[PDB]
Amino acid sequence: EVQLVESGAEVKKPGSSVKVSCKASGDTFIRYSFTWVRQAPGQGLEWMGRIITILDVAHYAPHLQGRVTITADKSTSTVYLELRNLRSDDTAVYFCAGVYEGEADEGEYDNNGFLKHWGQGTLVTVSSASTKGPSVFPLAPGGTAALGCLVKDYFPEPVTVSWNSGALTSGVHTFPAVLQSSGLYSLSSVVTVPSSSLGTQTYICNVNHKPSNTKVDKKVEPK
Amino acid sequence: DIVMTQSPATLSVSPGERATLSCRASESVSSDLAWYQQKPGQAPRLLIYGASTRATGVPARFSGSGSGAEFTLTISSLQSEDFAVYYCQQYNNWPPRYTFGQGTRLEIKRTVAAPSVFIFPPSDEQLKSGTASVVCLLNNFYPREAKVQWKVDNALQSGNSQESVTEQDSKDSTYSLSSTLTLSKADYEKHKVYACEVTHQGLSSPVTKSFNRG
Amino acid sequence: KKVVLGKKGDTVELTCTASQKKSIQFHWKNSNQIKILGNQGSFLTKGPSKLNDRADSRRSLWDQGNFPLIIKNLKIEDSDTYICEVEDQKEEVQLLVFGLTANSDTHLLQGQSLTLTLESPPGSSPSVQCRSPRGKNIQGGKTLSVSQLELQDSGTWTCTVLQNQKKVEFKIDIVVLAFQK
Amino acid sequence: EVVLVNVTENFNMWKNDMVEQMHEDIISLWDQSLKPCVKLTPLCVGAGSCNTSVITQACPKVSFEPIPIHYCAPAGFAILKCNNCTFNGTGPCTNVSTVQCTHGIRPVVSSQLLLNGSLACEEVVIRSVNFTDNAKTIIVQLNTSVEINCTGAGHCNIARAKWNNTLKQIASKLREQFGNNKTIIFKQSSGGDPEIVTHWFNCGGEFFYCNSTQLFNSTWFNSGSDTITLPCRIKQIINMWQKVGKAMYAPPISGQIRCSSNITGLLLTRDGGNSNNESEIFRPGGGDMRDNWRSELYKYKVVKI
Ligand SMILES: OC[C@H]1O[C@@](CO)(O[C@H]2O[C@H](CO)[C@@H](O)[C@H](O)[C@H]2O)[C@@H](O)[C@@H]1O
Ligand SMILES: *[C@@H]1O[C@H](CO)[C@@H](O)[C@H](O)[C@H]1NC(C)=O
Ligand SMILES: *[C@@H]1O[C@H](CO)[C@@H](O)[C@H](O)[C@H]1NC(C)=O
Ligand SMILES: *[C@@H]1O[C@H](CO)[C@@H](O)[C@H](O)[C@H]1NC(C)=O
Ligand SMILES: *[C@@H]1O[C@H](CO)[C@@H](O)[C@H](O)[C@H]1NC(C)=O
Ligand SMILES: *[C@@H]1O[C@H](CO)[C@@H](O)[C@H](O)[C@H]1NC(C)=O
Ligand SMILES: *[C@@H]1O[C@H](CO)[C@@H](O)[C@H](O)[C@H]1NC(C)=O
Ligand SMILES: *[C@@H]1O[C@H](CO)[C@@H](O)[C@H](O)[C@H]1NC(C)=O
Ligand SMILES: *[C@@H]1O[C@H](CO)[C@@H](O)[C@H](O)[C@H]1NC(C)=O
Ligand SMILES: *[C@@H]1O[C@H](CO)[C@@H](O)[C@H](O)[C@H]1NC(C)=O
Ligand SMILES: *[C@@H]1O[C@H](CO)[C@@H](O)[C@H](O)[C@H]1NC(C)=O
Ligand SMILES: *[C@@H]1O[C@H](CO)[C@@H](O)[C@H](O)[C@H]1NC(C)=O
Ligand SMILES: *[C@@H]1O[C@H](CO)[C@@H](O)[C@H](O)[C@H]1NC(C)=O
Ligand SMILES: *[C@@H]1O[C@H](CO)[C@@H](O)[C@H](O)[C@H]1NC(C)=O
Repeated sequence: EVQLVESGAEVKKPGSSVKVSCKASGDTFIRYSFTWVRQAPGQGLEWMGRIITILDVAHYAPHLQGRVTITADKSTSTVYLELRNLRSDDTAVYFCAGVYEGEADEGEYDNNGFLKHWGQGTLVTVSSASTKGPSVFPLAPGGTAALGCLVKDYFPEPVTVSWNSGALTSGVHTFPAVLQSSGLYSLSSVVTVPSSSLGTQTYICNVNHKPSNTKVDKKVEPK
Repeated sequence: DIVMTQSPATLSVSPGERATLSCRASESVSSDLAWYQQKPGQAPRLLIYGASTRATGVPARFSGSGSGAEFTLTISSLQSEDFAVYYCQQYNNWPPRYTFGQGTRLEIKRTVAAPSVFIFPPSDEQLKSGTASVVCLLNNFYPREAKVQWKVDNALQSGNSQESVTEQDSKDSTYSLSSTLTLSKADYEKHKVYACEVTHQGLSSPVTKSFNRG
Repeated sequence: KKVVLGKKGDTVELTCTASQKKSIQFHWKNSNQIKILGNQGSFLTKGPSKLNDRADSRRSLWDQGNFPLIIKNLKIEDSDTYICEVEDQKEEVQLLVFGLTANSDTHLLQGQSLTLTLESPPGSSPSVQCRSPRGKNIQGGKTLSVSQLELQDSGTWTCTVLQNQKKVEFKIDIVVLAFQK
Repeated sequence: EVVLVNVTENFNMWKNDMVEQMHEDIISLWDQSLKPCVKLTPLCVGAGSCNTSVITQACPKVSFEPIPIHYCAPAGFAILKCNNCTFNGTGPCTNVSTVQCTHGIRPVVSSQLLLNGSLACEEVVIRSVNFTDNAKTIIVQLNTSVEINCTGAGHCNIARAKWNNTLKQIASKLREQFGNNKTIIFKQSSGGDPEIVTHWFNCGGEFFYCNSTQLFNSTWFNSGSDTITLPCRIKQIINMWQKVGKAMYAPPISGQIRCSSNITGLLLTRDGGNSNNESEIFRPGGGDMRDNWRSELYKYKVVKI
């Protein structure tokens, strides 16, 4: 069995190139073939290509031919994917995956096209937008009340949200972000709480945006 | 190129009952067909390869069938952890041009639950910045299908709102939804009443939440 | 008469070139006619020599009329005369492998001695010259010794071995400890 | 066809353009017939950067069964045939005739053992371009065939008594050549490519690699038996015989791969080397398929008419 650990998230302007990597540990590298599969936000899986590691030979999806290269470095047990001339529609999570092919070093090769082992994925965001932390606005507060924070105008994904520094989790809903026409993301986080609890219990949303090294705390009060 | 089609797009199944998923190919792929399971935020997981062979660590309630151009995944008794998106993958051709189906979402079937609707006017701090976001919350409802319409002074709005929906709740199997209406401060001040109108199977008649600006 | 010097543990490549850029039959032997390696059509063969598990060629050069003998992890006893027979002709090369080690791989004190020993094959007459980071020079044949190390001798020493007009370079890392008076 | 009375003709089986012609023909046959999914060939001419040529193509699983080829005279030429059964293949032949075509030759591609070929009509015959040169291949022609039965289940069978009888005859011919006082030793291949080190052949369109150690592990004129079972491996990644390169094929589709061939000859090399020892060591060899063609074409030559 191999474990696949991928490189960190990337943010690129359209027209740029990117090179993502995937370190395979735990088994004999050349007995595996490796495949890259992408998934655009809200969409399905898209096969990109596969490298026959022992032969150093890679094959690619037709819609990608020309601008994608898959390589493998046997000395470091690392697989690479390069994508050139990036477009906004190349925005996706990129997965490295692999499968055992038999005793390839002894000439045995089943040429399996299925995928048993998967990396954790790498987000690649391709956009004209520049990195920026969110503005955080209150959604101010019947036996149960609703309150929250609007987390607006940040780039890129992701942002994380907690309430009362992680002390509050029950009844919390943090929505998936939407991409606004400005090219910046926006999301809301809400929580339902007893209405009698307003004015006695304080509610703070903690917002973390690692890409911009930004951290915001917003007290959300009755009025 | 070989096109893989899965049906249905969404499958709603009551806990502990059987689920049957379909995958069709645009031409024969023999037995070179794999099934994958994917949960939100995670990598896909291989369940079946060679149309009917169970991958290591996959329990026996998962079974794959078919050959040629028609395939089935059957889960004999759905457990909590089996609710996810399922993908089929064709790998028959050479040179390789492998393809995926567009997925079937398997979700938990429960009884109808009408949403609790809440409306939020824009904050003074945001108004200070020259923009106005009005938020409509639909909380804890089932099924996922809901219609939200914005009316500003009785005028039906279009093209100025965006929606987002949660994953199905792991505890009560409900969904929640937000609709956010966005307008400039200037456009916001040119009107009085802001209303969110919600239609859902669980509501006998459309529910309207509103506020008057200022 | 062609002489090639190698270093113990390193890899060496002995060259053999035919008249034209085309893969033909070749074979490498040692001076006792023991078969080392050759081809049979487009396949590699290896003979019953002591080099077997460590000998290889570069088949990607065969079509170019180059048929090298590559020997990895060199041993002192690999020293011999090697013959490549190609197109009825015989190209000869003498391989001489040397090794150079310090008396201790552990750290030394200021004022302590350093002794370097040259391991060499039967029948070689090599001269050796070593130089420390400070410029301390020592010369010898088989054994070279410095009676008292300076602190300034700590670091990489460079040793040149001369044999048959040719020379080969060894770099040895030596540690000499500092201390507070 | 017609014998030439009182005519002496020189033959040289080691320099025979019929061998070269057949070789190019079999290479072409394999191009159209046994196509790999991927083939790789090196290209290093720039002397500063290599560019491996990679071809990917449709890869149909096909049966592969060699059928006899007859070579008739090429335009402007004639085929002469030496009739002496025991002809070494190099030197004057006194019993020569002209023929329209060669006998039917099956172009079996194999290493170590020569299969489905012609048998010597009298005693076992051995041939080399230079027996004193340890690097030159020895072609052995048996006078009695030995069956080898192989299965895709992973083994080949050979009758042990027949094989022993065969080895005895070969060793007796080898000592006749290298010295009557010599001990004759057969040992396993000393190493090299998998296709060289094992007995390598194709059956049912699959490439078999069988361990031949048990066939070459005996000592002659020194002082589970009934069947020898060789373990085999079917492989998908193959070193090319036609030229330097590698080819990859798809896995087998048949669960019943069965072949039975007749061993009609072998390819051996002698160890040699400086030694006052009174013994000679012989190992299975092959790899150059021209030696396979030679084993059948040695008795023919083409001459300008
Ligand atoms: O790249 C197109 C190719 O991939 C498929 C799946 O095999 O579609 C994938 O890529 C699309 C474009 O990114 C996505 O919209 C889709 O969700 C994803 O499955 C095939 O449609 C097509 O042959
Ligand atoms: C052939 O040889 C025989 C016997 O040696 C002899 O009588 C004759 O003259 C020779 N010539 C021919 C063509 O018969
Ligand atoms: C050789 O092939 C490589 C592909 O790896 C390519 O990058 C290079 O440009 C090619 N060179 C030639 C001879 O065109
Ligand atoms: C065959 O072999 C011998 C030596 O082995 C050689 O002298 C002779 O001329 C060759 N030709 C014949 C007659 O077979
Ligand atoms: C083989 O040929 C030689 C001369 O070429 C001849 O003397 C001899 O009769 C032949 N041997 C046989 C018939 O086996
Ligand atoms: C030539 O050989 C053939 C077949 O081996 C034989 O019939 C014939 O006797 C030989 N020729 C003569 C007359 O020596
Ligand atoms: C085969 O040749 C050997 C000697 O090489 C001989 O003893 C034996 O009789 C021959 N067998 C046949 C069937 O002629
Ligand atoms: C035959 O082989 C020996 C041994 O290598 C060699 O010395 C001799 O030159 C060779 N003879 C010919 C004619 O090539
Ligand atoms: C090989 O098969 C044949 C029949 O096809 C049989 O007569 C012979 O004994 C077999 N040889 C073996 C298994 O050694
Ligand atoms: C071959 O091996 C057999 C046993 O299978 C043994 O009797 C004999 O020593 C060998 N051949 C002969 C008859 O010398
Ligand atoms: C063949 O089998 C023998 C006996 O087990 C073994 O020593 C040898 O290494 C094997 N050869 C190959 C090519 O694997
Ligand atoms: C070779 O044969 C001997 C006895 O004849 C046997 O002991 C040994 O196992 C065999 N060698 C190999 C490597 O299989
Ligand atoms: C030898 O001929 C037999 C019978 O026709 C055939 O089945 C077998 O495949 C042949 N052997 C090879 C290696 O071609
Ligand atoms: C091998 O030869 C024997 C005897 O000539 C024959 O009976 C058998 O059918 C042959 N086998 C093949 C595969 O040609």
